[PDB]
Amino acid sequence: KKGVVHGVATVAEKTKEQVTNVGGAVVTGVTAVAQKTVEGAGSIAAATGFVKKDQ
Amino acid sequence: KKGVVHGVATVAEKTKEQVTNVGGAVVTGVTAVAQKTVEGAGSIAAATGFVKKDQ
Amino acid sequence: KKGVVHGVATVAEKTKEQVTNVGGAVVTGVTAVAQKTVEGAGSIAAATGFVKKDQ
Amino acid sequence: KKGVVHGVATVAEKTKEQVTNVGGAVVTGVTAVAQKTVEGAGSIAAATGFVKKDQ
Amino acid sequence: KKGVVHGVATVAEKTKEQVTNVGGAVVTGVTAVAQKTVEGAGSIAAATGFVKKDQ
Amino acid sequence: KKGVVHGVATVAEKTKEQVTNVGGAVVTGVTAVAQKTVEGAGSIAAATGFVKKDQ
Amino acid sequence: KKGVVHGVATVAEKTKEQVTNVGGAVVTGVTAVAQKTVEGAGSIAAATGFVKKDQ
Amino acid sequence: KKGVVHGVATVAEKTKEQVTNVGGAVVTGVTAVAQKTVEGAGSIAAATGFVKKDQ
Amino acid sequence: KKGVVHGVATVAEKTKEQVTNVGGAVVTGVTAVAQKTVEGAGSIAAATGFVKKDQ
Amino acid sequence: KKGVVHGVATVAEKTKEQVTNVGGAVVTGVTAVAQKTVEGAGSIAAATGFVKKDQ
Repeated sequence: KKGVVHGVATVAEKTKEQVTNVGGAVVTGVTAVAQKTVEGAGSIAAATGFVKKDQ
Repeated sequence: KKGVVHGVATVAEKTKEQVTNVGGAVVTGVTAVAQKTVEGAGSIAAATGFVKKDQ
Repeated sequence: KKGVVHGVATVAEKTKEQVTNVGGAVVTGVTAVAQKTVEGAGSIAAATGFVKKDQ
Repeated sequence: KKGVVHGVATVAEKTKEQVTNVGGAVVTGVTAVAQKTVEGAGSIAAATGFVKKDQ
Repeated sequence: KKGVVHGVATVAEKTKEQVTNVGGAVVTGVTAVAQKTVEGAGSIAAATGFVKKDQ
Repeated sequence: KKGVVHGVATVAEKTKEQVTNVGGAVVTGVTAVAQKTVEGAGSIAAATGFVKKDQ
Repeated sequence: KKGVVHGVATVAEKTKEQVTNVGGAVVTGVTAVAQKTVEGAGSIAAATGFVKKDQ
Repeated sequence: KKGVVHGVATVAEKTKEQVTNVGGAVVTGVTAVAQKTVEGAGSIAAATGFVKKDQ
Repeated sequence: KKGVVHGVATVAEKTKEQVTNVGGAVVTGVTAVAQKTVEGAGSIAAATGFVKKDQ
Repeated sequence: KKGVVHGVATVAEKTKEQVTNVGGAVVTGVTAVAQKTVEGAGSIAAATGFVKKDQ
C-alpha cells in the first residue's frame, strides 16, 4: 500500500476508536465528576483535558 | 490501496467510533457531572475537554 | 509498503485505540473525580492532562 | 518497507494503543481522584500530567 | 527496510503501547490519588508527571 | 432544656439540613446519572440509596 | 439538660447536617455516576448505599 | 446533664454531621463512579456501602 | 454527668462527624471509583465497605 | 461522672470523628480506586473493608 499525508492524518484498519483533533476539544470517554463546593478566584477545580494559552 | 490526504483526515475500516475535528468541540462520550455549589470569580469548576486562547 | 508524512500522523494496523492531537485537548479515557471542598486563589485542585502557557 | 517523516509521527503495526500529541493534553488512561479538602493559594493538589510555562 | 526521521518519531512493529509527545502532557496510565487535606501556599501535593518552567 | 422522645425524632438548633425517615425513601441531594446502555435480567445498574427486602 | 429517648433519636445543637432513618433509604449527598454499558444477569453495577435481604 | 437511651441514639453538641440508621441505607457523602463496561453473572462491580444477607 | 444506654448509642460533645448504624449501610465519605472493564462470574471488583452473609 | 452501657456504645468528648456499627458497613473515609481490567471467577479485586461469612 501507499500513503502520503500532510497532517494531521489518522489512518488505520480494524480499529475500535479514532480521534483526530486540531483545535480545540474532543471528549469521547467516560467521565464522572462529583463535587460539593468550589470557591476561590480562580481555581481550576477538576480539569481532565485542558489547555490555557491566554495572551 | 492508495491514499493521499491534505489533512485532517481519518481513514479506516471496521471501526467502531470516529471523530474528526478542526475547531471547535465534539462531545461523543458518556459524561456525568453532579455539583452542589460554584463560587469565585472566576474558577473553571469541572472542565473535561477545554481550550482557552483569549487574546 | 511506503509512507511519507509531514506530521502529525498516526499510521497503524489492527489497532484498538488512536488519538492524534495538535492543540488542544482530547479526553478518551475513564475518569472519576470525587471532591468535597475547593478553596484558595487559585489552586489547581485535580488536574489530569493539563497545559498552562499564559503570557 | 520505506518511511520518511518530518515529525511528529507514530507508525506501527498490531498496536493496541497510540497517542500523538503536539500541544496540549491527551488523557486516555484510567484515573481516579478522591479528595476531601483543598486550600492554599495556590497549591497544585493532585496533578497527573502537567506542564506550566507561564511567562 | 529504510527510515529517515526529523524527530520526534516513534516507529515500531508488534507494539502494545505508544506515546509521542512534544509539549505538553499525555496521561495513558492507571492512576489513583486519594487525599484528605491540602494546605499551604503553595505546595505541590501529589505530582506524577510534572514540568514547571515559569519565567 | 428537657426532651423525651419515642422515636424517631430529630431535634436540633442552627441546623442547615434535616431528614427524618421511616419507610421509605428521601432524596434531598445532588445526583447526576449519565448512562448509555443497560441490559441483563436483572441487574441493578446505578443504585445510590437502595433497600430490597423481597419475601 | 435532660433527655430520654427510645430510639431512634438524633439530638444536637449547631449542627450542619442531620439524617435519621429507619427503613429504607435516604440520599442527601452529591453523587455522580457516569456509565457506558451494563450487562450480565444480574450484576450490581454501581451501588453506593445498598441493602439486600431477599428471603 | 443526664441521658438514658434505648438505642439507637446519637446525642451531641456543636456537631457538623450526624447519621442514625437502622435498616437500610444512608448516603450523605460525595461519590463519583465512572465506569466503562460491566459484564459477568453476577459481579458486584463498584460497591461502596453494601450489605447482602440473602436467605 | 450521667448516662445509661442499651446500645447502640453514640454520645459526644464538640464533635465533627457521627455515624450510628445497625444494619445496613452508611456512606458519608468521599469516594472515587474509576473503572474500565469488569468481567467474570462473579467477582467483587471494587468494594469499600462490604458485608456478605448469604445463607 | 457515671456511665453504664450494654454495648455497643461510643462515649466521648471533644471528638472529631465517631463511628458505631453493628452489621453491616460504614464508609466515612477518603477512598480512590482506579482500575483497568477485572477478570476471573471470582476474584475480590480491591477490597478495603470486607467481611464474607457465606453459609
